[PDB]
Amino acid sequence: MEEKLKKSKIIFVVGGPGSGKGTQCEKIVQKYGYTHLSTGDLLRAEVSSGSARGKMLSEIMEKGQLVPLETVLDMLRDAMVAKVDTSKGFLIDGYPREVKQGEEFERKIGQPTLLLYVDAGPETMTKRLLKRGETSGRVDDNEETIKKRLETYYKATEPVIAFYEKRGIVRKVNAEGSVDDVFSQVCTHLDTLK
Repeated sequence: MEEKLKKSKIIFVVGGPGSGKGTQCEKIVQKYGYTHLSTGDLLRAEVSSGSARGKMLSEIMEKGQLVPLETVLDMLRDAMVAKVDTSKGFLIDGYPREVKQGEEFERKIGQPTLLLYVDAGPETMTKRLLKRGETSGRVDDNEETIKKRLETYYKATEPVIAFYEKRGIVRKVNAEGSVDDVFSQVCTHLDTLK
């Protein structure tokens, strides 16, 4: 299972909050048939579970503490193994988030074959974020999250990108345009896969 994983096709999809990285991922899975994994999607399902894991998390969260990187990575390992005999590839949404977190993933799971960098400029993600707030009921008064979420991304995230191009695996998509025209670009990179 060490090797079966290491040879698996792993694509990190990294980009700012509101860059449109989920929708892209959902078109990849429809096209390509890859396995699409979001951390907050695992987190959510863990919680619902009622696992002993699902509960340590719930409770550290409700204290409003930050979830620990090894449990997140554990969670992710399990889910990749569980699909490894059957899957075409793994699609990993918003991850890493911190350079050392991309370090932990290669050690404990496997190397990424590709890093999909969904690049959108600031007003594009902010907008997309304003609209997504209405869409969910989020009463928010403040641009303290938009503003702050963005800031933290450029701060922690944009340095994953630099770590990555050293290895020659990053491929950037301009994320302005339709979902179809951004996806058009994704196809390009996805095509040279394997």
